[PDB]
Order: sequence, then structure tokens, then C-alpha cells
Amino acid sequence: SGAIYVGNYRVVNRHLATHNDWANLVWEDSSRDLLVSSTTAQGCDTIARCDCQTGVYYCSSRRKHYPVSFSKPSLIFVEASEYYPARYQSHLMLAVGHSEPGDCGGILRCQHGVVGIVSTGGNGLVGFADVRDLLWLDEE
Ligand SMILES: NC(=O)[C@H]1CCCN(C(=O)C2(O)CCSCC2)C1
Ligand SMILES: [Zn+2]
Repeated sequence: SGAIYVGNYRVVNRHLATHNDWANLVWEDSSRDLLVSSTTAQGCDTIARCDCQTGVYYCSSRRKHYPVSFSKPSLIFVEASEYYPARYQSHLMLAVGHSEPGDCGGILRCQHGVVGIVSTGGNGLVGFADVRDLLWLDEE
């Protein structure tokens, strides 16, 4: 579990969104595994606006932050899970690291701020849903 809290937005994995998230919906995209809901309180996270390919992510199944090198956001084939069939997920970045079911929502960050959240795992790989292109998270 986990979310990004920027401005009056809460960014979560679409597959982990709550009823309150759907009842206060701003935007959602199944192909990216992302959903954004509105919040009453202002958040403290800042979004990175950069092309970094190195950063650090939080892994809840290890209680640890790990430095990683990650690929550029791309269209990657993801195997069937309890939440999605086998399909192409867009704006996904891969790295070598631990990610088991429950690690989704952990933040990946670089020197500029939040880059994205854990969205996929298994096989000694971890995939992150990028948020750096969502410029509207910085306004309204
Ligand atoms: N964004 C997605 O399509 C993910 C939905 C949840 C499940 N996804 C995963 O990668 C695993 O849970 C599969 C079992 S091993 C741990 C990682 C894919
Ligand atoms: Zn950066």
C-alpha cells in the first residue's frame, strides 16, 4: 500500500483505490495502473520534473529503501495477476529489486522529488508507474 500526497491530490495504484477514492475521483487510467482522488488537507510530496534513471524506492516487504537504476517509461507486457489479465501496461519503468504483493504504492524518488510508485513485481524485478509527465498534479 501507499500513496503520493501532492497539493490536494492523492495518487494511488488504481487496483488498490478505496470507495472514498472513487467517490472523490479526479482521474484514472487502467493502462497505467493509476488513480488520483481529491483531498481536504494539503500534501507534502513534490513531483520530480526530470529524466533521471537512478533513484531510491521504498520496499514495505523489507522495511527498506533501495537505490536502483530504472528504465525509461515504456509499454511493457505484464503477466496476469489477481487485479489485471496479462496485458501491456503503459508508462512503466523496470528495475532489479524485490517487489511482492503488498509492495505496490511504495515511492520511487530521485534528487528532484517523487518519480512514481511501485506497480508490478516478481522474478527479482520491480516496476514503477511514472508520474513525471502528469504536470497538472502541480496546479489547481
Ligand atoms: N500493475 C499490475 O498490472 C500489477 C497488478 C498486481 C499484480 N502485479 C504484480 O506484478 C505482482 O503482484 C504479481 C505476483 S508477484 C508480485 C508482483 C501486476
Ligand atoms: Zn530527477
